[PDB]
Amino acid sequence: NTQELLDLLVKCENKIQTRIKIGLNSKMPSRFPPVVFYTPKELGGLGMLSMGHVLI
Amino acid sequence: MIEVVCNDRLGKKVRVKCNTDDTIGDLKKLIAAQTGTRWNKIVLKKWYTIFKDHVSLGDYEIHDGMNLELYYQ
Amino acid sequence: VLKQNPFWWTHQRHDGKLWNLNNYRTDMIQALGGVEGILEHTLFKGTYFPTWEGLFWQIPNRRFTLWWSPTINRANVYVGFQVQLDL
Amino acid sequence: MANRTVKDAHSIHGTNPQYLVEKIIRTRIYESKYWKEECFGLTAELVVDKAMELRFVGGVYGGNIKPTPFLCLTLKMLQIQPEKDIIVEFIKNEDFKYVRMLGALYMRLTGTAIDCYKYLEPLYNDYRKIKSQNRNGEFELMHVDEFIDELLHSERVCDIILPRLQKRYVLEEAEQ
Amino acid sequence: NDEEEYEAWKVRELKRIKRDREDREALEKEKAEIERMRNLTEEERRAELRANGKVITNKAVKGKYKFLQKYYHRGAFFMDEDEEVYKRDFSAPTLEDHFNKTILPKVMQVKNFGRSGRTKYTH
Amino acid sequence: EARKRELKKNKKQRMMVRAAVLKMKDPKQIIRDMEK
RNA sequence: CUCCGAACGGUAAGAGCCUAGCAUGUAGA
Repeated sequence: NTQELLDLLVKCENKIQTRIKIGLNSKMPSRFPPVVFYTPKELGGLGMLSMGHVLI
Repeated sequence: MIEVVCNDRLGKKVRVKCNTDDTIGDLKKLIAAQTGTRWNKIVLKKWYTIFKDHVSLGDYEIHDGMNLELYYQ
Repeated sequence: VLKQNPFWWTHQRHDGKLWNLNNYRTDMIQALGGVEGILEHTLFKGTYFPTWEGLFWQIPNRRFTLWWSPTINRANVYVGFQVQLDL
Repeated sequence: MANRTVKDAHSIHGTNPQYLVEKIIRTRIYESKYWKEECFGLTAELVVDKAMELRFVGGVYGGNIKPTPFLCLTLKMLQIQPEKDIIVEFIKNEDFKYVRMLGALYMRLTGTAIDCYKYLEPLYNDYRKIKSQNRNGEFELMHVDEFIDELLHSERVCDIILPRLQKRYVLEEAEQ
Repeated sequence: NDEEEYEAWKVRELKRIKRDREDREALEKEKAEIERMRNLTEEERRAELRANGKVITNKAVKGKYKFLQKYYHRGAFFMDEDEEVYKRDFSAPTLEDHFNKTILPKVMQVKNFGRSGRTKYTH
Repeated sequence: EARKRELKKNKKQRMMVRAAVLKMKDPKQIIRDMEK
């Protein structure tokens, strides 16, 4: 129900995207495919359970 | 339809929108029409991997966003 | 305690588990392209392994930047300043 | 050493003595197989020997810019900077073909437009065949008229860029 | 084939000689065509005569950018050639315009930590 | 952030140490003297 | 509904051999 809450969740996800894509290389590339994140640790990813719309 | 980036570290960062099953000749034609140059002088490398003007674009496996080092002949 | 524990929602013993998440992973693996698709970026295409079997052993940092090294060290992500190694 | 001509050269007014060709193309001309031989020195006479033994008329071939011996020999004579009498001697030779071709090409690159028409015009009569190397490596046999026509009317008939000869109408209105 | 060579040497000499005179008269023909168009514009017909084609070298057959598809510039450096590589209707999604960009929460111009610009043509 | 700079400094120190080790026992310094 | 961006954060460091476009214009006997 809180639009500001959802917008800030998206902003926080896009911020933590930084240094999870920027920690590898200091470039902040264009795409950096999202699947590197949302694979669980059972397969060997992160387990980044996301709430914001991260379109693949 | 693919967007390629004919780039260089010398003040020439061009973005050409070219076809999927197109050749490299027409891609050079676009890159020359866009930036400043004629068609027969341009050379698109990627670390000494000289792209020739008879193989196709999708055949060399280029896709949306691939940046290519421009060099004049 | 000197650590803010998000336990105000409920108690894991008396109140039990507040949430349920396995159905999220079950949908995520499907949306990422199934097992073979969501995996197919990794270097197991090789590795003397024909199928998916349990083999789970700067350890995790290297393991992660290697296991996704082709899904990360591609040309369509970074700029096209391709760089060759010594060998 | 391929810096100066010998010790002093009358600089063509266009760009420079050696720089009538593009910097990239000349820089490619130097590092080459055909340059490695015959770069020991070629002032007036051995140039004639190296010219009559190369039956190609072309510029660059291959993806990597590869200069033909025609083009490299044009550049070598350009660095040598021969006198006008020797060039008229090469332009007057009817037995050896590609020698006359090189003489015409050099007189075009370095020479007065009046002199260009005066010495290249009577080369517009020979109806003989001339071999040339295309950019893809494949050769083609063309007419000498095609060459001198692209040379006098068209721009960059070869890899070299031409130094902007006037339209003939202005000279016909002002001179011969 | 000497008999054929001298026959074609005139075939080329005629065309090359024809290009010279055709170039001289073109300056008068261009001025004369303006004079013909002058009287044509003067007293030919009040909206009753065209004698034209509206010819353009390269027709830019554009489309409709979806919602925020980038303004791609063809580059105006070589258009007299009328090369067929230009006629391709650059109105397509290049890299990220494949999405709808309407189901998104509020808006997403560029998530690259550089959004200096602020505009969408709403007004 | 700063960890990258720290690792770069450590790698530069290691490269300098390796260069000094290869130069001290160099063919032009050590083996050249060993042949003299 | 047409607003389109570029550089740095980037290419390990290495011992043996080799080639070169550039620069002074003088004091004094």
